[PDB]
Amino acid sequence: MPSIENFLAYDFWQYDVIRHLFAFSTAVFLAGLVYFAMTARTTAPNYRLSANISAVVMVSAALELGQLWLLWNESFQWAELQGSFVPVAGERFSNGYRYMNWLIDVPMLATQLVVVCGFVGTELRNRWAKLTIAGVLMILTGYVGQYFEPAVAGVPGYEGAEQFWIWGIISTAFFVWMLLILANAVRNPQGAPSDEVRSRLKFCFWFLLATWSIYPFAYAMPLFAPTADGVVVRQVIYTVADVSSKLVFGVILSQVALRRSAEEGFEPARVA
Ligand SMILES: CCCCCCCCCCCCCCCCCCCC
Repeated sequence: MPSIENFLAYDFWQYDVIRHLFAFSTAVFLAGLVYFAMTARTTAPNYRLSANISAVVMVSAALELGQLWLLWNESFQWAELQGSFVPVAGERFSNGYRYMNWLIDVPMLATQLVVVCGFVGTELRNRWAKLTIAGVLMILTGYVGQYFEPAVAGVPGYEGAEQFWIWGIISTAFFVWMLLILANAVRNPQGAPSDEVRSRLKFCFWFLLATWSIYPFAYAMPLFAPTADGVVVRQVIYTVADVSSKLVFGVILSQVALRRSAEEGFEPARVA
């Protein structure tokens, strides 16, 4: 179904800002690829998977925001007499498109935290399995919910506003399940981590919780019946969430993985 973005006209500034958010984000994630490539070589073999997962998330995210950039350009047309970008008939832009690549991002971001906690073999795979089940169900139920956001925003001729709350609350339950799995992981790190590593692992959990929590906030923006300006704010919120949850989290986690590597006597990690 059409997202709230589809029912508004945008002045040049509003349209161009949002276009730049998508382009800039794509470029930043691609650049992140270089950092994770370099950091992988200095990480111990037992923690290198985390850096590799960050690379997978950067490519997933680049394609996410790349697609939003293309859909944004294709879904609106300059109307010279109005001096505004107006929605094209038969072309629907939706943030809902981002949900598909979340199927990669969410389980992977969760799993890489578990990897740096130092879980291996069956214990790692059990947690990956549970995080993938919870994560996929969170995203699918969320997707059903956001399908009805036009009705929530009071866009005339749209119904099913209750679906937004039903499936939103269901999705939130799956989110909490994921957070409880991860809380358990960071509370019970494997090996003999320093007090510094234990504290930094908990930091990583709470940073994931904080940045992930922005996504339900962006989900809820239709409640505020936004104008074009509110849509700009919503896409800024998503950009902060995307860059913080994927790249900044990735960098912070990579530094904990390097510390664990150094503590365990991996020389290239000590040198770095
Ligand atoms: C110290 C190691 C040497 C430096 C490595 C840095 C090289 C860059 C990272 C490698 C990634 C290149 C793979 C290209 C695929 C990108 C996908 C494009 C999506 C649109």
